[PDB]
Amino acid sequence: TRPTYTTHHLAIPSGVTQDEFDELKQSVVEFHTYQLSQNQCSSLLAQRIRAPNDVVWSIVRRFDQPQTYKHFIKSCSVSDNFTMAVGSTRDVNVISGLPAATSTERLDILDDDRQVTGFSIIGGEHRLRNYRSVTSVHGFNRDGAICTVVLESYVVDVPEGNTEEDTRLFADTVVKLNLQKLVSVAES
Amino acid sequence: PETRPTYTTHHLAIPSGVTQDEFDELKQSVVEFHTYQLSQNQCSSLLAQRIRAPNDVVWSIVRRFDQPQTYKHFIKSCSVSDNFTMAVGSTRDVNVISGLPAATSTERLDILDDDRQVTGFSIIGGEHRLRNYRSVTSVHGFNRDGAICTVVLESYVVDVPEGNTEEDTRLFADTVVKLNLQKLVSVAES
Repeated sequence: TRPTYTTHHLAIPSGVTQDEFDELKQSVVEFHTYQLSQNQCSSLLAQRIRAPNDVVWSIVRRFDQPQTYKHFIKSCSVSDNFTMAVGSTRDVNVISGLPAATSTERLDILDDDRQVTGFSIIGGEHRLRNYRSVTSVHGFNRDGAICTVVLESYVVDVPEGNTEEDTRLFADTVVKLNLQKLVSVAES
Repeated sequence: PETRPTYTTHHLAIPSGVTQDEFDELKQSVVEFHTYQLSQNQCSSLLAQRIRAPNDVVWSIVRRFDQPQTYKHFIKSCSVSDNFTMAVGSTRDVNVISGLPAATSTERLDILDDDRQVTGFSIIGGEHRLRNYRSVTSVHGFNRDGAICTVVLESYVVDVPEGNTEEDTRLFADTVVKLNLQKLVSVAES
């Protein structure tokens, strides 16, 4: 038997302490829970950042410029009438060593109060069919300075002829590397 | 009339991540070890990375032909034969993480130079993004403010697949090498 929903609040991701995670479990339940079809897989990743959470949020909120904190993006365009609002889209030109491929992504969540955003891939990425992702930002006061934790989760289809392990390993590696780039951009 | 190959000229362009004076010390090594024959369907690049570690330590990491996953991303596993020798001509089978079904890249050791700390390999089967990939890594120690500072140079030549542009192939291969050099920094520095 296979799961029908994720339970990421039960498994501590690498890169956070138990005391940090205890403070984040409610946010994982609220924003990082997915229903699962039998052909889907899902993961939750974390990254500590020595920077104020408002600064980190201003970076990951920039839906039109994902290349600032992600690798393997040649360019990203938005329409001439683009609005920073749920339902708007972006066209991402991905670096893959294959011919030019455009990934159309839709902004799903933009919550400035809780500092949560997310997107869905609606066309053009074949390795990651029906990819959907959520990023949340969390500030901690530690001895007079802000320490930020970013949580990033996704759900995605496992292509036919792939194993779940193969798909998860690929998607997890990309997210981990992108979170490392976010660290370099946000920290001073 | 005998044919006249075209060669790369990476000694003429300072790579990002080294200063003009650092690179000036490395140009001879680039001419000696990082020069490829170049056809119109190929592209080639030279990348650099400064590492705050002794060069013998860095060399012992990049010399480990059977364990590339220690300093490279996107490798699930790497196997060598039950009779493997650490010698030019030996091969390794690299299981690559790509989001495609399982794919093995067979790679051959081309250079293993312990005096100059240079190694290199060629992909001889199984990797289609990088057909006829050939790569060289060299390690260079500098005495800098009382400590050894190391520069690693990594270059490649590769075929551009039909339906790809040169820019796209180079952008992909360069990004992979750059990210791997960052992982090498993480492993070598203490």
